[PDB]
Amino acid sequence: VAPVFTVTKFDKQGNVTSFERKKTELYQELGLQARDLRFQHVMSITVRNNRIIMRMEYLKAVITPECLLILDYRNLNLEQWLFRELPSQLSGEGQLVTYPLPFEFRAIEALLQYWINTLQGKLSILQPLILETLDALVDPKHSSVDRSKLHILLQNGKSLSELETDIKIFKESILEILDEEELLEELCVSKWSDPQVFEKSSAGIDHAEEMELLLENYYRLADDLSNAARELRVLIDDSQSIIFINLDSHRNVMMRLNLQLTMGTFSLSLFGLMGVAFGMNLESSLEEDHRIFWLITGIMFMGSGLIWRRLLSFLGRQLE
Amino acid sequence: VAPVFTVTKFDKQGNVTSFERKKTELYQELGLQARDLRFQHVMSITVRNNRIIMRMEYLKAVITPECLLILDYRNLNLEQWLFRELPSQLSGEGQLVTYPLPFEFRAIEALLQYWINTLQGKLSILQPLILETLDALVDPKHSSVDRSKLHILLQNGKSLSELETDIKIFKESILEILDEEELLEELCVSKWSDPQVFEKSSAGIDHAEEMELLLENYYRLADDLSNAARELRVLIDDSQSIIFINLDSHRNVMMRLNLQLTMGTFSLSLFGLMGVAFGMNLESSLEEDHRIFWLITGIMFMGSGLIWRRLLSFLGRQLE
Amino acid sequence: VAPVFTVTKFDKQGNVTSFERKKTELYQELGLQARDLRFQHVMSITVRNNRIIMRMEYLKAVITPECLLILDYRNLNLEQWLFRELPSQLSGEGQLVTYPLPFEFRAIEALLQYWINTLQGKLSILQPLILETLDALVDPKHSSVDRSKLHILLQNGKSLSELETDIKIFKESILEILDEEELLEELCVSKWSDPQVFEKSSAGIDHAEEMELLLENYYRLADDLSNAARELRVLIDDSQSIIFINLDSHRNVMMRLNLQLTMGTFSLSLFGLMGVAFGMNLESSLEEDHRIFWLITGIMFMGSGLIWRRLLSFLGRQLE
Amino acid sequence: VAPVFTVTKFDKQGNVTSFERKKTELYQELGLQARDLRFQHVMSITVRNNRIIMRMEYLKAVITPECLLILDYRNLNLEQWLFRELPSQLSGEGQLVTYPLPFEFRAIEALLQYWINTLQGKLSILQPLILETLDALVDPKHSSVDRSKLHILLQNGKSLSELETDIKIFKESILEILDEEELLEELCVSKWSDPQVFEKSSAGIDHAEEMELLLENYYRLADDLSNAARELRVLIDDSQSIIFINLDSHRNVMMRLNLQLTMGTFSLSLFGLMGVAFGMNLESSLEEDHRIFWLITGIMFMGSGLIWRRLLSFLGRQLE
Amino acid sequence: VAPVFTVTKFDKQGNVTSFERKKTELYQELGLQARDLRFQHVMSITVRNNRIIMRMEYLKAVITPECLLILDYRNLNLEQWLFRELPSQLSGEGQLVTYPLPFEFRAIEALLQYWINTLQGKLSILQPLILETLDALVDPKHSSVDRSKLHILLQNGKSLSELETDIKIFKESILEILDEEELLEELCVSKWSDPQVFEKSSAGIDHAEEMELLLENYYRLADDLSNAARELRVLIDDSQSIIFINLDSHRNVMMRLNLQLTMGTFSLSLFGLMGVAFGMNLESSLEEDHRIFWLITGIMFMGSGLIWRRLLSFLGRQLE
Ligand SMILES: [Cl-]
Ligand SMILES: [Mg+2]
Ligand SMILES: [Mg+2]
Repeated sequence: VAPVFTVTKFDKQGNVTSFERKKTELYQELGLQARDLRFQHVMSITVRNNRIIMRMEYLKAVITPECLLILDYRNLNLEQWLFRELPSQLSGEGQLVTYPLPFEFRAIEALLQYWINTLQGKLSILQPLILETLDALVDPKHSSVDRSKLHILLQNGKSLSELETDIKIFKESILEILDEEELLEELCVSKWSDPQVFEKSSAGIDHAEEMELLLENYYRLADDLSNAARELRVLIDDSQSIIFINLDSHRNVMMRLNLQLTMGTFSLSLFGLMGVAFGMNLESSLEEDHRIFWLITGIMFMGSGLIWRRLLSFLGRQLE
Repeated sequence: VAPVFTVTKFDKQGNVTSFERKKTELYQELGLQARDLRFQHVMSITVRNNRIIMRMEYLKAVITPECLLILDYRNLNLEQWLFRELPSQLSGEGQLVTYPLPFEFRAIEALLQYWINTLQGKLSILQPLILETLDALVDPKHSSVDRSKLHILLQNGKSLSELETDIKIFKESILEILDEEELLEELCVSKWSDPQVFEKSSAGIDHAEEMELLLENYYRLADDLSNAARELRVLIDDSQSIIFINLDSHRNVMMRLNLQLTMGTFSLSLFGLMGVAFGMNLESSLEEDHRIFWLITGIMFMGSGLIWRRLLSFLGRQLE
Repeated sequence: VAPVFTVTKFDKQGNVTSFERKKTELYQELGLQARDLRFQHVMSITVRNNRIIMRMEYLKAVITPECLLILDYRNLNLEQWLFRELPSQLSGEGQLVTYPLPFEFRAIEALLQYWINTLQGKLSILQPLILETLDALVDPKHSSVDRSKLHILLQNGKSLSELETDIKIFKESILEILDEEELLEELCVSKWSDPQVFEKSSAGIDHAEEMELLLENYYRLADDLSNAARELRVLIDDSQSIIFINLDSHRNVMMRLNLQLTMGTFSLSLFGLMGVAFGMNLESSLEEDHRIFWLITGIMFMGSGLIWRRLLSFLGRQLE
Repeated sequence: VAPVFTVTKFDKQGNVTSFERKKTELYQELGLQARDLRFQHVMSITVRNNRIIMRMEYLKAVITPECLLILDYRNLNLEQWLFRELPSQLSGEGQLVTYPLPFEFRAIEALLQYWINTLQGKLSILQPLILETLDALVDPKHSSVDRSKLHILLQNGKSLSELETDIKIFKESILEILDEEELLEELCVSKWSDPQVFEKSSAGIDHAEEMELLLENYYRLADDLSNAARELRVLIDDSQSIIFINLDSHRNVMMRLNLQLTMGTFSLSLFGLMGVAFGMNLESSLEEDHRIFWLITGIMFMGSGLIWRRLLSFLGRQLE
Repeated sequence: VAPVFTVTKFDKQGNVTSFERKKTELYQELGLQARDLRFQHVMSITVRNNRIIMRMEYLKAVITPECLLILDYRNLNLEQWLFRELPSQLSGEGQLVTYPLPFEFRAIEALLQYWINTLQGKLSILQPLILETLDALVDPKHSSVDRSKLHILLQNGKSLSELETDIKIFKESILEILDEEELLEELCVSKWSDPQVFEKSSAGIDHAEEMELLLENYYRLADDLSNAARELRVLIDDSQSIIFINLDSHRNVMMRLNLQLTMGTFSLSLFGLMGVAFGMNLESSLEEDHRIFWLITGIMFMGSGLIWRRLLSFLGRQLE
């Protein structure tokens, strides 16, 4: 009934072993206290008892000089990534460029590379969708926008905000580690595991410098991702403003047409009032006259036209 | 008539005693001046005369190596929290992970844990309400939004702004304490109470390091809370923009329909003017003709239809 | 004709004396150059020739170990504050908590307390007015807002922006003083007036520490005021957005009702066109028939109703 | 054909001499390289080869212990300022407060004073215009705003943004100089011209301290100007929001009136349909009856009134 | 099949040679590892193994004391710039002002000058287009804006945002290099190539100081560019707000005219209802009277006019 961790252990030779271990047993094996493996923070990287404990959203990892541990890897679609890349990356000719460096360098490089790839994939999924939605929405020949595309844009904007928050947290953690040389020195766990051995093992190679360079590379990649996401958000805001202006302009055009038609209808009704008054079933002295009917019809139509033209001219003067 | 403090004292063994003490008596017992216990700031943490005086909104606490004091705990619903958790947390197997550390560590951990739990509970109450209100409001099939839900959203946004201010103050205080090592050293009140004893009592354990780790943990939790609240505010702003665009699009659609109907009415009235003119009670030469009535009716209807179609085509050309 | 200062001098014993002194005479008495008393900055605090020269908007003060000087105190409603509080605060049992400390501590504490009280009073005047104006404006049952209340809100927002600027300047000055220990040491003017005497006069009491604590207290109070003002501005912006959404929703509802009525009027006019055509004074073959009139009337009314219903259904389909 | 500088030289005694000098000759005389006098930056202050080279927009100056040089002073309306103030300020009883200090102090004080006066004059020109334009625009009794005043406000806002950029650059340059003591020491060009002489010439007076105080004074003045400009921009934004709300409220009121009139017209047309149907030239059985005409007229008018009242009540219910 | 670099090598004497080299061969020749030439960052400047590796968007360069290398220069329109300026700039009398300095100074100066010229050209292309588009759009005499110009403005705003991001990255990289003296010292690659030779070769000239001055110059140029771009964005936002206000004012004016015409039409229809009622084909007692027809017509017209005037007065009262 005790809580357990689903642990995937990658050895220094790339061998992978998956099992389940009691939390107390894991603490005893790793020489860590219970508070060290709480993983309470959304993303964090810490060095406790010469062990690199890190969490990035759903990825919880513990790096020791002997091996790497992935915790709570189930129901996250991580099996493909783990069993297809990590044996190759840690113990092969993969994209990792820190192979001659100790195991922790390869481990942290692989973890940061996977996380940066996940963020870049999220951005590369979001960008075309947002771009095409904005292009459809800011189309100047549409009187009104599509509301389903508006909802899609809202969902994509929420996803982009979440991605920006994730990238900002990544950058903040990496920069906080890079700022202090003490954290960089602590990150070299293999160096501090046997300081006497590494006093002569390091033949002029600085582990702290290599860690600083790797973290700087990943921080620069995260900064590029953040810049791209910020540009996307700015473009979204500009497109929203353009949509507002387009809708207002269409409303103004429709209102102008409606006002002109209202002027025409008002003139027609104004002279139809005279027509109806002459059409009442009341006795008058103009029934005997013959040209009176045609004269009234002609003056009604001509006056309606003239009043409509005068009202249009007045509208043009008012709108300058 | 002198002002008094309602003091709840938790001993190192977890015993709880509630009473009322004169302010001067409290100053004499704690070895503190009057200005130290003013609690004038909304949130503050200070170390005065080897005592940790802190306030977080309605929670005022004084931590000494011997015991903990809660001041002005009445009419705040704090009795349940106090008498149900603190005896267990300070002197039991609770969630506190600093039990082997001196009493002040457990005290500050419990206080910070309670405050972070209160903030997290406020956020977890606000988030579903705001989410459901926005989902109802940004529904694309609604011609107009619900104004009662708008008022609810406004109240929830005010509450969220207050929560963000509280989280920001928490983060600022914790970060200000963490920045200077002097404050961290001062926080270890038991260490400085008897420096001669603790010169040998601390068998290789660094109290300052433990305090730094605890404060870093709580600062990271507060940072996560602040990130979540900022994401909620950004989502609120995006939903407001989407609501604006939806309302404008609905207005444009309704205006287009009204303009088309106005065109139809204008054409109908234009030919009804001819109908009325022919319907006047004035003598003419066309009463004798038989087909004239049907011809006039037919040309009126056909011309009304043709003018309506031409006006619709003109509107389509104007709106592109 | 030479410029003069209206000087109110408060002695160390609380005695108050008001007079007018030539600027050159004041410079000679205070041992300060002309540039020191320019008071060109809206708010500043400086230590020149062992004298604390400060200005906060309309309050210009010079603090020396012997006494305090208030300059240009006329036509500012400051007489009540001066002659009712300062004799009591500097030489009595007032709210000042630095009485055993040298005179400059009491002086600067009284000045900062008065300024923070003025800012807090401005905020406590602005807050209820803004709150009630927003509550009236964001009322969901109002079709349109009250424009006089809008102007009142604009004036209150301008006042709140000015208050925020004042609080920000206060915080910036206090934080700039607190950042450098040299400024804090300079602030202890009585300590540096006779360093030989104060080498033994200070029996274990640190004047710099007391000054730092006092400035920290006032900075925290100013930070609380700034947080409250920022919350007020954020609430104002949110209320403005809610007002915009409410007005747009009311416009949409009115437009929908107008469109439905336009559909009804259009159908009525469409069948009134047939009515008028049958009502023309032209010969036809349907006058002999008896049921034709009732048939035409019935079909006109029924078709008007049916076309209105069909148009309403079309509008419902269009608006989804 | 070689490029030349129009140089105005002010001697230590205030004598002014205007001439034109070849760029190479100026470099040889001042002991400076070509890159030093490029003046490529909008505003900069630098110390090269014991010479203070500064540019502030159109004002290019080179300060040496012997004299001051103004370059490219033509076609800028600077002749009045130069020949009316600088001889008086550098060698008289002007507003300069650094007369006993070496010549470079007076020179830099005069230059910074002129630039701060120019910025303050720009702000004092912009502020009344913007204030009166906003007051005219936010008038609650105007149905629509004046568009010419809108264009004036746009131009003034662009000018205010340019002024804010200039003030920000001024503040940034002054603060960057003040941050590093090395730059402040370099600014004392007369001190470093003959260090052996000034080792004993400076009888207890610190040139670096005086330079720091002068730069702090001008930085505080620039900060006050920036605060005023930021307040003006915030007021402009608030006035724009108030204008938006006023226009929306006026639109809503007009729409409500139009909707009520549309209800009235719809009821009138609904009963005029019955009137027209009874007015058709078709045989019926109601011509014989005498009271039928008055009954129809009365029911038409009464029903029109009742339907209008019912529609108004329905609108009131809908708008709550 | 191995990846290759298209390398353009500029010798210290200005000779240019273009070829293609295997990546491994380039690493061997430059003494650099594979990770050094990844060019994964949008812009970066680094010093690896005494070589300055930099990338600025599409421009990838490697600076060694012997020569300069441009990588991946094809299909970028860079041939003109390379073969027309760089031989002249590096080995001639060009705009470079660091000719007596070692080769790396000239190389980095030329690269930074080209990049700053590219950014300035982009800004100088964007600014007139944006200015003219805004001037056309904010024209107060236009009832509605041009939507094609709106799309052009949106595209130009996206381009301006990209330019701002590029300038910000440039400034960040230059400032990060300038902040640390270690990076500035590393940048002097020729100095560290043969430290023994340059211990006496540098006859009182500080390479680090020259590098700092050059980087400061380019940072100031980039800051000016960023200020101009920010001013352009602020002007764009202000113009958008002015366009919104203009469209709202035009809508309000059109709505007022439509409401007045609706009042007129409503009065005309109200009295036409009486006209139609009197015009019904129903028997009455007023056919015998002679003046009744003219009386009805006169009262209808007069009442229509009076009701229209009263409605206009009511509208004026409502709108204040
Ligand atoms: Cl509208
Ligand atoms: Mg609108
Ligand atoms: Mg008739």
